[PDB]
Amino acid sequence: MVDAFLGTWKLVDSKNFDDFMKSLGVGFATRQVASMTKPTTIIEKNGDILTLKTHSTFKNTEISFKLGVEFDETTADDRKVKSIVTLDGGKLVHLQKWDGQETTLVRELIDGKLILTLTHGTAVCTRTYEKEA
Ligand SMILES: CCCCCCCCCCCCCCCC(=O)O
Repeated sequence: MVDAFLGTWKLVDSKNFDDFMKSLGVGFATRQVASMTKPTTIIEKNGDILTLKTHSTFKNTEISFKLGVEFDETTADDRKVKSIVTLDGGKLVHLQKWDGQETTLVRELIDGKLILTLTHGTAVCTRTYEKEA
């Protein structure tokens, strides 16, 4: 039941994204631009394939996956990872693994907003997205 996550979403709040990016070794200049960028995230399904686009003035990504099936991914910061996305407690949980490290990207719906929690190391970033009509 991924249905309430589908659609077009725009970033409206960000907490601790610089901490998260620093933890991943992202360079200062990229952090700097990223801290002023407001992406649009588009989540689409076709049968049990989901496609998740992240669009911005800086970087752009797109992944397609089946829930519960591992896929290769190259992240916006150029990490080559092994990924899996699953529903867990009604949350869309994306786990990335590379070099023995793990990142998680957890999405949930609260009061119609999509809350993305990004964790690497001890860093925890919370980004809030709201629907675009
Ligand atoms: C879409 C522009 C983001 C720019 C950040 C690039 C360097 C850090 C990337 C970290 C992993 C992906 C973070 C996604 C954040 C989000 O979807 O809001």
